Amino acid sequence: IQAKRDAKAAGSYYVEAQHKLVFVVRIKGINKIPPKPRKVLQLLRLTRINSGTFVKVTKATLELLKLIEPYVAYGYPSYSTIRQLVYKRGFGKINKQRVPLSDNAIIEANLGKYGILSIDDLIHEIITVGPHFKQANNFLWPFKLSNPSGGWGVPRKFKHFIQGGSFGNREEFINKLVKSMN
Amino acid sequence: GIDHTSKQHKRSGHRTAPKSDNVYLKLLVKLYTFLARRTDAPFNKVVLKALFLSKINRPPVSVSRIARALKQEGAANKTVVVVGTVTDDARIFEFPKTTVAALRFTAGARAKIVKAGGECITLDQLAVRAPKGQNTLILRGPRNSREAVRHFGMGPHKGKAPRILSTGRKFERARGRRRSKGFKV
Amino acid sequence: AKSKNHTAHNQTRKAHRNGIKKPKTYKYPSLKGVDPKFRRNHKHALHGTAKALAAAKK
Amino acid sequence: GKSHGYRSRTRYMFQRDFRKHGAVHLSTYLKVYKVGDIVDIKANGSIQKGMPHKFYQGKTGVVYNVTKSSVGVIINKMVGNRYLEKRLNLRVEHIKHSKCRQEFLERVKANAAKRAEAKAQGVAVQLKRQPAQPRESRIVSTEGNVPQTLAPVPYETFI
Amino acid sequence: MAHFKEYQVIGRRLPTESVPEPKLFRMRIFASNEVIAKSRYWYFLQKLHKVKKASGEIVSINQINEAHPTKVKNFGVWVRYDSRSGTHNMYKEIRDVSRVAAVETLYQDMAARHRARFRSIHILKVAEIEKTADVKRQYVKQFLTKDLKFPLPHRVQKSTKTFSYKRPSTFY
RNA sequence: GGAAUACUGCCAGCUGGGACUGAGGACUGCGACGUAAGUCAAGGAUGCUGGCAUAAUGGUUAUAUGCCGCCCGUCUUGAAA
RNA sequence: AAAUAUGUAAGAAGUCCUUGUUACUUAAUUGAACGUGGACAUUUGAAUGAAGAGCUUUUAGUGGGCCAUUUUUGGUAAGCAGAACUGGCGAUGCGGGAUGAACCGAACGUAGAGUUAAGGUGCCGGAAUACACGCUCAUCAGACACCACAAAAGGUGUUAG
RNA sequence: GCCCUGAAAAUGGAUGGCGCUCAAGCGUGUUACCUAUACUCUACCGUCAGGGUUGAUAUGAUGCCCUGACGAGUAGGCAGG
RNA sequence: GCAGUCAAGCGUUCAUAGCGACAUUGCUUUUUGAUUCUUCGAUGUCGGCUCUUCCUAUCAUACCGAAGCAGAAUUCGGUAA
RNA sequence: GGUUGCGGCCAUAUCUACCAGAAAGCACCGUUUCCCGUCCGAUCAACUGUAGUUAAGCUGGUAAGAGCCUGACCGAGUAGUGUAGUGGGUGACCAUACGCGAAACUCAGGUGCUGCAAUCU
Ligand SMILES: [Mg+2]
Ligand SMILES: [Mg+2]
Ligand SMILES: [Mg+2]
Ligand SMILES: [Mg+2]
Ligand SMILES: [Mg+2]
Ligand SMILES: [Mg+2]
Ligand SMILES: [Mg+2]
Ligand SMILES: [Mg+2]
Ligand SMILES: [Mg+2]
Ligand SMILES: [Mg+2]
Ligand SMILES: [Mg+2]
Ligand SMILES: [Mg+2]
Ligand SMILES: [Mg+2]
Ligand SMILES: [Mg+2]
Ligand SMILES: [Mg+2]
Ligand SMILES: [Mg+2]
Ligand SMILES: [Mg+2]
Ligand SMILES: [Mg+2]
Ligand SMILES: [Mg+2]
Ligand SMILES: [Mg+2]
Ligand SMILES: [Mg+2]
Ligand SMILES: [Mg+2]
Ligand SMILES: [Mg+2]
Ligand SMILES: [Mg+2]
Ligand SMILES: [Mg+2]
Ligand SMILES: [Mg+2]
Ligand SMILES: [Mg+2]
Ligand SMILES: [Mg+2]
Ligand SMILES: [Mg+2]
Ligand SMILES: [Mg+2]
Ligand SMILES: [Mg+2]
Ligand SMILES: [Mg+2]
Ligand SMILES: [Mg+2]
Ligand SMILES: [Mg+2]
Ligand SMILES: [Mg+2]
Ligand SMILES: [Mg+2]
Ligand SMILES: [Mg+2]
Ligand SMILES: [Mg+2]
Ligand SMILES: [Mg+2]
Ligand SMILES: [Mg+2]
Ligand SMILES: [Mg+2]
Ligand SMILES: [Mg+2]
Ligand SMILES: [Mg+2]
Ligand SMILES: [Mg+2]
Ligand SMILES: [Mg+2]
Ligand SMILES: [Mg+2]
Ligand SMILES: [Mg+2]
Ligand SMILES: [Mg+2]
Ligand SMILES: [Mg+2]
Ligand SMILES: [Mg+2]
Ligand SMILES: [Mg+2]
Ligand SMILES: [Mg+2]
Ligand SMILES: [Mg+2]
Ligand SMILES: [Mg+2]
Ligand SMILES: [Mg+2]
Ligand SMILES: [Mg+2]
Ligand SMILES: [Mg+2]
Ligand SMILES: [Mg+2]
Ligand SMILES: [Mg+2]
Ligand SMILES: [Mg+2]
Ligand SMILES: [Mg+2]
Ligand SMILES: [Mg+2]
Ligand SMILES: [Mg+2]
Ligand SMILES: [Mg+2]
Ligand SMILES: [Mg+2]
Ligand SMILES: [Mg+2]
Ligand SMILES: [Mg+2]
Ligand SMILES: [Mg+2]
Ligand SMILES: [Mg+2]
Ligand SMILES: [Mg+2]
Ligand SMILES: [Mg+2]
Repeated sequence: IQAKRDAKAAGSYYVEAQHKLVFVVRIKGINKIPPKPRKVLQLLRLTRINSGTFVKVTKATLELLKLIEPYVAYGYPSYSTIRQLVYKRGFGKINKQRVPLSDNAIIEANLGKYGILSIDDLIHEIITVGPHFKQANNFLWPFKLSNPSGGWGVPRKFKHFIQGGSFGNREEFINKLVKSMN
Repeated sequence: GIDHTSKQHKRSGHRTAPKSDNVYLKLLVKLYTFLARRTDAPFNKVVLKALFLSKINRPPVSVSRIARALKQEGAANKTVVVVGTVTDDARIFEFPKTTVAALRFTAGARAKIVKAGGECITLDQLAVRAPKGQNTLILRGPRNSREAVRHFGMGPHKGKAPRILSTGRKFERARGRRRSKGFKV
Repeated sequence: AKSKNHTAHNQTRKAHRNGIKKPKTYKYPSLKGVDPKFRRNHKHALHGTAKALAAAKK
Repeated sequence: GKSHGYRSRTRYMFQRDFRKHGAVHLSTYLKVYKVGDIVDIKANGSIQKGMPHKFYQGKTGVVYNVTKSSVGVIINKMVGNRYLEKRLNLRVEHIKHSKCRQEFLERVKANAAKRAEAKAQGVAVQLKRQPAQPRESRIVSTEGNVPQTLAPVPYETFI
Repeated sequence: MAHFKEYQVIGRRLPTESVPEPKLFRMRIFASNEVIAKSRYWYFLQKLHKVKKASGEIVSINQINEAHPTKVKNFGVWVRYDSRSGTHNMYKEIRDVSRVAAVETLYQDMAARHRARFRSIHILKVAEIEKTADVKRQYVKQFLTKDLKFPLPHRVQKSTKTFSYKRPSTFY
């Protein structure tokens, strides 16, 4: 906040660091999808409509999001959203099984080797990204969101968010969506 | 709906009990499903599986295959296990002492093994002596020895063996077997 | 009675049902087609190195 | 009738480069090829002997043999639903060491060394490649740089 | 495309070897949110300079609020727009209380009269007309007379209930 | 010049109305409130009260009413044809 | 000379040090193959995923296909003939397009509560005869993708330019 | 731009119908609302997977038990009845 | 088969009263073809006779507009089946 | 730095015209007994390094030179193209969204670099 105020004061422009994290929601059904984006949709663990996952933004994931774009709607999650998403809908993957994160014991049992021995340890490793994001985030089952309570705000979903809504990078706006899907 | 990546409701390709109805066999099986469940000891978990196998997957361990396996260094005092039956081999003369746990022994096999001053015990007899497989030396027979597998992979240039009911010259020996009759395989 | 002549329609789908993989690599692979006289002499370097390493067992 | 001869369809593939015809220079004969070497294939149409078939044009494989005037390359060819393994006998004029393979080895050496210097201080390394990260914050200054502000341009024909 | 907003969008080519600190460019953009604003920056910046956003960055986004939002004024609007058969330049006047208002009705108008959707319209320049009677188009000029007043004949009151027990009057 | 307010976002802020569900069946887990005894909304509903007896309730059947439903079998790219 | 497609590589079957074998090879204890002994196991050498990997045997049905976007050959053309990649129909109901193989949405165990999609909300018909700025009057108006057609040409209608 | 002319076919008929003219038409924007066998939570059936459990302890060890996921189907294969 | 746009020409003179070349936009499905979707366990295959009804691109009849309409005769066009 | 022998890459090295080049080298050049080849000692072969000369080869310099090479917000984000929509249009076709992106043009710079060995005012 104050970095921006100071650069302004000095007649410059503070420019933020590009976002290290995105959350992704598949908003397309499963049939009539072309092989390539279809494949990508799976490797991002997004194989049913309205499921979601977090992605670390680097060049090599950035081009996945490109390839997959008219099927998903994504952006940058707030702490608030990441917190409610894991609390309400966070399940862990253990011996192939999908287990709810009812107690902190469950996470430590599995992520303890990496640090991470509470749910907010998990959240932290997600929003800050870094060290064991791979593992912590993979530990999280894809989130099974509902349809948005209050609608999609748009006449038709399968245009770009810029074109008249849904699909593509809606940036910050992702949060309002996911909050009605959560 | 779910874009499946995997066949749903697929069962493991693995036997889970023996196919047999042999009362006694289901008891051995009942033994080691306990031993393998309630111990670690890799050995039990193996025999428990080996019990489910079919007669092809349990080819005979020979008496000489045992005699040789004992020539291994630090072997001679181990007790060789054969979850299957042990046959006799006329071709070794010197046959050592040692105690052999199997499922079945042919007449001549426990003959050899005993007369050499050695023992022939059933598996559950083994189970009590060695609940954790102590000094056991598991042995498996030559699977790929069957007459059946000679024909597997039969094809041009595959070098395999035709399914020919009655052999000789005049029996699939001409065109396609020699450069002089059409060509060669 | 003319009938359809050709296509590769579906043939990809078919190939990818249980297909592609690659084709199985092996340290110590098939000396099929490798230069005979190189091989011949290689048989003898091999006999030697082994025979030589017998000079440590006795 | 249809025609499917051995060099069919290769009017431009086996063509010489523009103003690069005639004599193949002597660098091509001085290069040395070992087994396990990784080579690109690219036929020289003036060297009609030991050409690759047109399929293998642009494919890259491993040397399994070094004969007098040729190498044997192993190519994995897709046929049906499985990869099949192919033995090729190419004269040296149709072969080329792979650059990306030579860069790999350089990075192996580079990796050994970085590892030396690091361990010769017991310190950590990170020897493996990370992909292009986001971007940290910046502060652009406005001195000498008061934003020229642009706008869209009207339509205008000119024929 | 909704409730419009005006944005100062500022960006520059990414820094390099030879040009540490390149030149900043600014646009004013009527879009309905930031994500569109920044995208419409890069749209034009491709067409004017030859930057692609892959090789550039967005230094600042600022919302330009209207100075005197409760002062009625006369805006002149310059427009480039695409038709079913050609692409043309326009000038029109819009009387309103804010820049953002002016644009909304511009965009509506282009759409009613010439069937021009948002995509087929570049906004060239929008500028308050300081000196009255620089006002060029009549449909505005007729509101600029001294002591302007008009009636609003035939007034149709919307009914709540479906039956009414009196024959209505249109009598404003 | 000093304020408000809109817009946007956050609260592990408080709170009213309506709806569907109540799987499980000794204990065991993680907790919370307590100075403690002890209490609790903490690994799935209990309490209080009323109604029904030639009846409440339910199954079946007939009919009516709202919406929906072409003839099976076959060959076929395609059948109510 | 693009775009899109397309080969290979990103290490333990690896790296370095010492020096052993041979009949091959070198002017040559030179090489080339293959090894002994020693050293390096934190990121062992990009990302993401892995619902487990590998593998063997045997056998059914099929071997008339058709459709859509795009590429595209023949033809004046065709609901015509013929190829290309993918997705469909065929084998598949369900919600939408009144109607309908193939479009849009979405794929199906028996159910409850919620939210939606594509598509709709005057009445038939569940759902604003909602809000807002314009445009249009047709003695042949018009009314929504696929789709159930319209052209050269023209108007002192009217609107904006 | 919209409208008018250019604009001719055979039973009587089709923006789906009625009907609609500051629309119930055309272009655009903003909200709310209706609705799938899809999405979210829950029960139950089955299938598959992973575990636990006869140490002596009334009547099912191919059984009991805990947990997770999944369910379209012609020709056709197999299994259980 | 039928109808347009252009206007070089024809028409004593005069493009368009009536025509209209070189080109070019269309419409029609009583021509002929192209295709092979429907019917090969069967839709009786030309002409005429008889009778009804429909289309209009109107031959006559009604009322008009036009002319290279003096009159008579005619020709072009409209509303008209 | 010059030069020569053997080269690498193979025009920034080629082409046209005109100047210049010390020293060494290279060359042209002298000769026909011998080996050797020609219609022809021209080429090829041998002999001398002796009679001669930088005239040419060669080497550099010159040129709003031809070609070639490099670059550029020069054209141009043009043409073309991957993906998206129940986008526009009667249609040919077009625009928008996430991306890639030329050629012709214009202008600016350049005109061999380099390895082994011998040698030189
Ligand atoms: Mg609400
Ligand atoms: Mg609601
Ligand atoms: Mg909106
Ligand atoms: Mg919700
Ligand atoms: Mg035999
Ligand atoms: Mg053989
Ligand atoms: Mg035929
Ligand atoms: Mg056909
Ligand atoms: Mg066929
Ligand atoms: Mg041909
Ligand atoms: Mg060719
Ligand atoms: Mg090339
Ligand atoms: Mg030859
Ligand atoms: Mg245009
Ligand atoms: Mg435009
Ligand atoms: Mg709150
Ligand atoms: Mg209960
Ligand atoms: Mg009753
Ligand atoms: Mg019905
Ligand atoms: Mg029937
Ligand atoms: Mg048929
Ligand atoms: Mg039928
Ligand atoms: Mg590939
Ligand atoms: Mg088969
Ligand atoms: Mg078969
Ligand atoms: Mg067959
Ligand atoms: Mg395609
Ligand atoms: Mg399709
Ligand atoms: Mg069929
Ligand atoms: Mg379907
Ligand atoms: Mg329709
Ligand atoms: Mg689509
Ligand atoms: Mg809609
Ligand atoms: Mg009705
Ligand atoms: Mg209603
Ligand atoms: Mg009128
Ligand atoms: Mg359209
Ligand atoms: Mg007009
Ligand atoms: Mg007519
Ligand atoms: Mg109509
Ligand atoms: Mg229209
Ligand atoms: Mg409207
Ligand atoms: Mg719209
Ligand atoms: Mg609207
Ligand atoms: Mg259901
Ligand atoms: Mg089923
Ligand atoms: Mg005249
Ligand atoms: Mg004339
Ligand atoms: Mg005439
Ligand atoms: Mg026919
Ligand atoms: Mg019939
Ligand atoms: Mg009949
Ligand atoms: Mg008859
Ligand atoms: Mg008429
Ligand atoms: Mg008239
Ligand atoms: Mg006259
Ligand atoms: Mg007369
Ligand atoms: Mg007369
Ligand atoms: Mg007359
Ligand atoms: Mg006429
Ligand atoms: Mg009549
Ligand atoms: Mg002579
Ligand atoms: Mg001479
Ligand atoms: Mg000579
Ligand atoms: Mg020279
Ligand atoms: Mg020049
Ligand atoms: Mg264009
Ligand atoms: Mg394109
Ligand atoms: Mg759609
Ligand atoms: Mg249309
Ligand atoms: Mg285009």
